[PDB]
Amino acid sequence: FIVCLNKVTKSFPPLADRFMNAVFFLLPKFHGVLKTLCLEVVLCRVEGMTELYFQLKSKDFVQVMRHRDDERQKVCLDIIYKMMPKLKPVELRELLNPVVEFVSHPSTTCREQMYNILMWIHDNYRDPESETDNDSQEIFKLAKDVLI
Repeated sequence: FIVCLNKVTKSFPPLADRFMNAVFFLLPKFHGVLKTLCLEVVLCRVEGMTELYFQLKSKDFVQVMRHRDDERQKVCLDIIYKMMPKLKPVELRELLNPVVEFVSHPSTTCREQMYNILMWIHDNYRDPESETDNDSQEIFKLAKDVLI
């Protein structure tokens, strides 16, 4: 029933409260499967989401993500990592790490998003040697390993 709820839902509202609550807990259980409701309804959720759910994202998403040996199934997770604004502390850094980590393996379809998101937020954090901090700079260097 919930798969119907999002399969309809994708087109129009993403109304945070009404389904977001439901799929929040419901879609993990069937995510225990990786087909159908995970595969599909998990995606329709996270994309419809946007800025809400960033919290359960910052930990639950790293619980899954690697879970997606299917990168195509994981495109929702490349698009999901539009949390470039949020999760500013160590979480953003660590979450950046398996992104780079899964592309040293797959096809190339996920590379488009991997790259571009790294390009916008790294290019946006990119100052000419001006720096910021000692913990986010290690990020920035890693990102150099990436783009390079």
